[PDB]
Amino acid sequence: TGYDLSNSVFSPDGRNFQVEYAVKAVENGTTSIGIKCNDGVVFAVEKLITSKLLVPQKNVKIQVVDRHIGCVYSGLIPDGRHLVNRGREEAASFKKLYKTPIPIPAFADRLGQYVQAHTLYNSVRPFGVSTIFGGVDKNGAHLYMLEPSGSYWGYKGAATGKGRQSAKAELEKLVDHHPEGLSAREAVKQAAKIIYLAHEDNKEKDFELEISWCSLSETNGLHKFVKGDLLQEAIDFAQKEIN
Amino acid sequence: NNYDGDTVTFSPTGRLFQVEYALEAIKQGSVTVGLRSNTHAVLVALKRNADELSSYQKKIIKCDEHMGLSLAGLAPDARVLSNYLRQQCNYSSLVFNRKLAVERAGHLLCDKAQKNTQSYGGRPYGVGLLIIGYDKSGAHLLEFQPSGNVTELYGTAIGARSQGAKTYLERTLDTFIKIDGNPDELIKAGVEAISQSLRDESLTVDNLSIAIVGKDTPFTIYDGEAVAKYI
Amino acid sequence: MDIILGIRVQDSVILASSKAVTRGISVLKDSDDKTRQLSPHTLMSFAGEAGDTVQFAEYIQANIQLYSIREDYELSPQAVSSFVRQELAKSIRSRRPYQVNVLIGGYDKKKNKPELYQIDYLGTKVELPYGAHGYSGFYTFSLLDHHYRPDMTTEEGLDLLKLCVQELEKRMPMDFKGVIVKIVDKDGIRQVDDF
Amino acid sequence: MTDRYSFSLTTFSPSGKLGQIDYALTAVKQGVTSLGIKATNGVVIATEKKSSSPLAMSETLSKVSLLTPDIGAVYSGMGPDYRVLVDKSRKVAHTSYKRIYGEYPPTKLLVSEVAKIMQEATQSGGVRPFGVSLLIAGHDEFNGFSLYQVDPSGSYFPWKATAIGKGSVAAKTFLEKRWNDELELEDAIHIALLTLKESVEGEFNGDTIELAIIGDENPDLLGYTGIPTDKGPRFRKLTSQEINDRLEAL
Amino acid sequence: GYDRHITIFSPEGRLYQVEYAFKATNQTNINSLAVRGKDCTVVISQKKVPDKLLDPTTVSYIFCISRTIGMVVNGPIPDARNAALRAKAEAAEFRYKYGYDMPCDVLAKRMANLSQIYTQRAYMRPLGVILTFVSVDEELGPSIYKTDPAGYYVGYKATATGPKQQEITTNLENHFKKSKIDHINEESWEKVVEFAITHMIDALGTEFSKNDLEVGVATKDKFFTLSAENIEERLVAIAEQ
Amino acid sequence: DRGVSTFSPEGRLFQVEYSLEAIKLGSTAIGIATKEGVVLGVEKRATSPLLESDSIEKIVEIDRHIGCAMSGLTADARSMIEHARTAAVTHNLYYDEDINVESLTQSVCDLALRFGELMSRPFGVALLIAGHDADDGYQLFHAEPSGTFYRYNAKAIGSGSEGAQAELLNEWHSSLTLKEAELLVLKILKQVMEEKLDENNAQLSCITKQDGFKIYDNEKTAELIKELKEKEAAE
Amino acid sequence: GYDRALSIFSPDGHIFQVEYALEAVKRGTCAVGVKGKNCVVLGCERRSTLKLQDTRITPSKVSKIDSHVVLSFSGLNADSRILIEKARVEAQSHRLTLEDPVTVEYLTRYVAGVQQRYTQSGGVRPFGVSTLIAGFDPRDDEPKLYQTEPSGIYSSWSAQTIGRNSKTVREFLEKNYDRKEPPATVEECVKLTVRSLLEVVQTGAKNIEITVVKPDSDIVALSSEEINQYVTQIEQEKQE
Amino acid sequence: GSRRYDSRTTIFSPEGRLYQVEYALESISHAGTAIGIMASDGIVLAAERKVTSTLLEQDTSTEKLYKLNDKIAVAVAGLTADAEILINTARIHAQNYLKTYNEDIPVEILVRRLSDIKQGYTQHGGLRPFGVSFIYAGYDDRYGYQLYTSNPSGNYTGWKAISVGANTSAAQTLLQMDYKDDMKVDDAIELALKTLSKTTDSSALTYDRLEFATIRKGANDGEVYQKIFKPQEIKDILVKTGIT
Ligand SMILES: [Cl-]
Repeated sequence: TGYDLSNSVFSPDGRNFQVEYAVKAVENGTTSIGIKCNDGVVFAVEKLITSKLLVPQKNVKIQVVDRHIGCVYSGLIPDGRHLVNRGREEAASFKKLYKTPIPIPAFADRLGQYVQAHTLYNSVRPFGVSTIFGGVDKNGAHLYMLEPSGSYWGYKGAATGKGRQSAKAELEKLVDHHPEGLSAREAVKQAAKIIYLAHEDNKEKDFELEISWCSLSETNGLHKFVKGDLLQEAIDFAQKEIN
Repeated sequence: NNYDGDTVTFSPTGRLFQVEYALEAIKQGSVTVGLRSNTHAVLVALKRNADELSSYQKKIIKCDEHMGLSLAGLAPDARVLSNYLRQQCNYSSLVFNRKLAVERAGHLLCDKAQKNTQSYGGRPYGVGLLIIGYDKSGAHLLEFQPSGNVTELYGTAIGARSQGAKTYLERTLDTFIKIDGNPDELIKAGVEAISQSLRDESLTVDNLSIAIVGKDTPFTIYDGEAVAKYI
Repeated sequence: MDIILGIRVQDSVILASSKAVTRGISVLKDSDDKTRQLSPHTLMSFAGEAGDTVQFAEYIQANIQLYSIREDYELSPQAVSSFVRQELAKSIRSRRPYQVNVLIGGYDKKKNKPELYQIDYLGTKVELPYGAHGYSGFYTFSLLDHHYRPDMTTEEGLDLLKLCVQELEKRMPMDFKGVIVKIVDKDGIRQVDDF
Repeated sequence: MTDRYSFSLTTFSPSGKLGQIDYALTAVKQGVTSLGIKATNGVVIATEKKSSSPLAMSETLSKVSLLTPDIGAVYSGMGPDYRVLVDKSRKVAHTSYKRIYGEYPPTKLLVSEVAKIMQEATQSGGVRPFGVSLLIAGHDEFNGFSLYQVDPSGSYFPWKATAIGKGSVAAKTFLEKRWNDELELEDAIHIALLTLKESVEGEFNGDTIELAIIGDENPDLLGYTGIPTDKGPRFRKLTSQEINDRLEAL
Repeated sequence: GYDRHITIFSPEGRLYQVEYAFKATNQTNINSLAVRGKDCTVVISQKKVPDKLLDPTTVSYIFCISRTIGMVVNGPIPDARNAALRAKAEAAEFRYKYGYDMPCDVLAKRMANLSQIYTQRAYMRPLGVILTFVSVDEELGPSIYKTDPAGYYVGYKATATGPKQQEITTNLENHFKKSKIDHINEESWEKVVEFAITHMIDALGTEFSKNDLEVGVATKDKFFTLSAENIEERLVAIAEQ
Repeated sequence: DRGVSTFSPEGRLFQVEYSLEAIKLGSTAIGIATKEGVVLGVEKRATSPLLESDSIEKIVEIDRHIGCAMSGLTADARSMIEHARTAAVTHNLYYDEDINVESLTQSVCDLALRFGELMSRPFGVALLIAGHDADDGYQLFHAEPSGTFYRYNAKAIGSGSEGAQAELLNEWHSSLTLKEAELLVLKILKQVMEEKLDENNAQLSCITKQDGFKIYDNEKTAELIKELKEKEAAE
Repeated sequence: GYDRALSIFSPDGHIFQVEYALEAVKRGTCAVGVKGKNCVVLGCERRSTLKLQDTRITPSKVSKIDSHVVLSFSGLNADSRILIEKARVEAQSHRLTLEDPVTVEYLTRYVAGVQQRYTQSGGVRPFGVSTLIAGFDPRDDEPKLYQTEPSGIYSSWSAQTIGRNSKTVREFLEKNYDRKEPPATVEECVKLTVRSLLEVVQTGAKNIEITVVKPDSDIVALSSEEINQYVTQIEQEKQE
Repeated sequence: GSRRYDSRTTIFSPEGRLYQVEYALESISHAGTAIGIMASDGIVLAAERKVTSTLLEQDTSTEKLYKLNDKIAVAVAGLTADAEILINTARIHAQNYLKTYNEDIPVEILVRRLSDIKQGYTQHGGLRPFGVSFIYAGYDDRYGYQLYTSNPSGNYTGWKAISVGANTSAAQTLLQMDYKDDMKVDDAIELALKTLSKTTDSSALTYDRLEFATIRKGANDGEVYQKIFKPQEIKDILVKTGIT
């Protein structure tokens, strides 16, 4: 034994236990999801209200990269911010050299290679976050989810955090019942419901819902936060479904 | 246990013990309170002395005309982080002729602390910070933890026995948020809040430290006979 | 800091160096000693650009004194001259070369022989019976070529040196304010206080 | 990141042993047998092509390698370590010799350069020693034909004939009985094939054996004519057919 | 026992971290196969999409390294993509410096050398992957070259990698023992793909749908991957005889 | 082993806490601040009678208006003193004025936590920095290897510190004269020292606005010791 | 670069590497320094376990740092060469930049600083060497004798000894050396230095080295016969 | 991180010894014995090759005796590869000195330089020391004929006669017994071979197990000649001295 004391060490199984321990920090975090719709993507996250003293709508969790990519994560929040800062540097250098905004699959690999690099040495710690991200490019909508190992795939729907099992089950129903697809406005409504349903795993404290979206028709392919009337409409739809 | 030798090591349950130990240093530190209304933001700090011959350790540091913080934990780490904030506030003014938003200041502190939690050789910061400020979106209060977590709040407290002050502010929330255009009453609410964390000792003239920033009020620190009015 | 002469006789080396230092159109000093003792039996005179001369000379002095202490031994004049030559050859391809010409007068205690080495700022070394730098040789070498013998006494060397200085004082346009003369032999280094 | 292993991974134990070197020699012991024999008019080096799978094309894996036109090498131990050492040896023959003197290095000096590289992996920070022993055969004008062994420590020794790896102890005894100072190159090749048969279990033919010689200049392998002084490489790898021809006279 | 944590020799002359990297290779539970035709080189690999929430089009272990070179990987996807990015950069750099396309065997050697360095230098860990490079080389013709975490590499007539590599290897061995040639004697790549799929079916004892397989084909001057519908056409032809 | 910058479960830096133990083994140093000046005194503690005690230099000038006394691994103090002297003189160069005592102390304390894997360990010495400036008058600071510095009316460091500090607790008042402070340092040094206090094994110094920092002659201190003996015998 | 912190504090507030360096000094051959009224004498032990030694060329225990200052040591011989070289370079560097030779105190302070630096720099171990530095300041006739140790502390001594069995010879010096009246002549100072070593040395043959340093760069090493005459006279007075 | 795997090669033991230096000396005690004897008219270097083979090419082999320049040679005991690293550095230092001063490097100055390099590996860098002990045989016009030794600690000393490697305790006693100050080279040659013959772990001392060298002013008039003995010449001197 001792194989789990140092990052980048293979156990006799062929496993990197330090990466697996980073996953435990992710599983401890709040629930975040992503939904791929007809011409874009929707992101949503559970924000635990630890106290009444928290200013509502101020501690924003979802982050924008460039102007067309949204990023949300569960686990160690600072680690997620560090990853998004890198993502922003990657997107800037891509656009600087190639002019066009970074495509989503291209952006996904940039994050992937950087996270994977933190599994190669014992002088660094793996990322304590799973990141759900995506947006619209020239080839349409893309949704990705990235793990501490550096592993990522494309998704129809994605979920991570403490209430991921509940969320996944809900996402699987939407995929089955809508083979033709889901509209952007529908996806926002469904995203609200799923976070509310996933909040049963974090039922002790009450929470605040935060949603964002990129859609070709609804936001001109730019990342925007769901605010005001559209947010309230989604909250009402969500509250109606849990009762 | 076997996973607390350095900051670069997760425990089997996904914890970072060196960061948690750094968090423990804040709990040993002296209590400090932060609260705000829509016009002003206030810091109140209980200073700690070594003995009766010694001075009382300063707790509040000015970062700019419109921003400053109070500390709890390792004081030299607060000096490093406050120096960084002074530089960032200053970079914004010199390059962009722009006062640094309090929310952006929090994001910068988060990222600086984070780098010390993921790399070998270094250590986490051993101090907690309460940042107050008045910018283009009004008054603000931030709580900084050396884990990297920064949180915007109406009111809060950190340090030893800070739970008492935090509960008081949670009750008084609806009252003190409405104290607009009255700096003295907002400070009173802060002095009353920090009083819920005292045991055996009481607030004296060289014990108490207060700071305030607001709409037409530069960040100013009050010590000595300047706080006798509030005792 | 222009005129430096050297002559190797039977049992000693004699170095003669001018006393003048000029800043602009004014002679600042008429008693300047353009020489450094590198070791008890080795003397180096110098001439070239202002500042560089003393800086280089003192740097060489420090290095030879360091060697002397480390090994408890005096380097031969030949060894010292080779060290000095390499430093100048090194210097000529530097960013800013040290514009310094030197004469090294030493008495080799092992061989019981006086030795005179002439080295210019490029690192051009030659061992000579008599030598000079700049234009100094233009006035003096015809006299030295005529009168010099290898079996000359120290006193005869001084007399031939006086004739060289007299010719310099007659045909040179510059007033160099006379010379300081030093003798290097088996007993060490001494200055001729009346010349 | 940064390589933070700036300390030695090979160190002296209380008994004076350098553990990692000993363990590297153990890896060499497990390796397939290779040998070298020096004749009056040439040198031969040989080894078994232990194919990992029959689907693998063992011709694409070269255990015997040209270092210079007159110098060749074979190994026993870890194949990947050998491959990178061959890359470094070929380059150092140019950078530290041919680009200076306009000619290829003599065998002993190229061996010395390879040895130095292997010594440094035994002392430098954050590296393990190479897990190979090399047999380097060569010719140069002033030293004639030579054969050298290089070990993981960086130590090298000149041999009349020797063997390394799996069955080296038995093979060296076999070579002691057969070697003399009057052997012709063809006699040395014959002895090499005899010696190598003892350590081989399965198929023994031109396709399973790798054999090269340092001998006469090969003007047919030069690739150009017109310069009298350039007469071609002395290193030549024997073909599968050339080996089988000598296995009938075995 | 720190000789098991970093890449230094054990008392037996072994590198345990290299050995454990080989074990990580089978973590995906995927088997791959590569064969050579007359004019082509085919590589097939199992495709498993266990989650319904996944976008199946993004799940892939076959990579287009250059125009001519393809690569299939056995091992976790992070290390696979690490190797893929480096191989792409190396292939592009080679063409720029030396004025011609990087050969399949030369890229394999280069990646094998990089892997060797990780087995000797302590600060770098081995990648837990086996890389099978395929092409139709302009000099050597159809080519299969495979690299592993030990830094070993060799050319192949055909090859198999994965948990059930032995079953596939023996199946291929037996076929080439009959035919007595180093390749599949077939004109079209379509039939070479059919051969590859048929012999994987026989060796594993499992049937495949269009979504259970992943196929890469190398021809002269291009490497390409087949779509699900291209694979379906291949499966239909197999079933009809 | 373990990192040099490691936190304990209690939230303290191991190395900093361990350096504090080295300071506890050091010879006693005492400082007393008054409105007429600040007095600094030290125990020399020669290991042998053949050691020439006047070569023991545990009280040191930083500038004309700032003095300093040390306790612990005194060799570590030399680079700290060099930095302090450089900082004091550099500020005069940049600003044509004396540097504030607090600012000087803060500059010394900035070196403290510059250790890791910068220097390989914290300093194993504590400093009493005494001085005068126009803004805050006579001041005494205690600089630790933690990077923390407290201002004191009176402070003792070293092996006899807690016994001396208790004594300073009772004796100090805001109306002390310079002469009263001198005798008070001598009295408390004599109390905690192993060997009998005299002018050769103990040293006094002070900082005044008029005369600046001065180390006392052995003849001057000897008289103050004789004055102390007589006033203690007076009741 | 190799940055590992080798010299660190232990729970009890000790730096073990510095303390173990002192143990290396304890193992080294005895060195002694005694200053008279107008001189300083440095005595050194030579262990007679090594015969067949060439004494002409073997590194002598006392080393000239400049023409007016000497340095002797106890501990690791190889370590001492590095300190001696650095000291010699600094001596010439001082003469070059300040145009005066170093004072004995300044040279001591420099060597002691080098030793201290090697106790809190990463990737290095402390010097296993204690030194005795003696001489006369330029244009000064007051004798100077200093001692340094691995930690980097230094101090002035009327008389001092370091190395193996230094506890014993210090015992001798403490009862035999009078401060009010130090050895008035060279003879008396050398005699007292030889006497102190005879408490520890074994045979008074080639085991004792003596170096006398007088003012104005007057440094000489005594020969075997000269020392042997002191050894003879001491024991003949002892037979009583 | 990496600290976990650091052996810390440059630390004192509680007794004040350098672990790695002591263990390197243990390694050297198993190496073939090398002997140096200084006479009035020259120096002898004799050394035993370690258990050789009949198939080893002796006439082109060198594991013990190396030339540093025309005036200075070394005998090696320990890791040969480690020695060659240091030997090449010493060869360069000698040429650096010759280029700078236009005189051959004095023996001690070369010895001190190599010994300082060894010292550095014991104090900084975190690397293992060189597992080598040298015997230096050389001549210069200051001290004449000189013998030195250096070991992994970087300590060096001068000698009239000295041994390194295996059985140095036995060898040094034998040398101390028969050595005299007025001894000549031909006598020293005999003493060296007789000492090796008695201390060797082999059954008998033969030419193929030896390396031999002399430094003589037996060069025509005031100059010095180095003679690395050939296999046949070692065979002849063995017969002459009456060992075979
Ligand atoms: Cl390569």
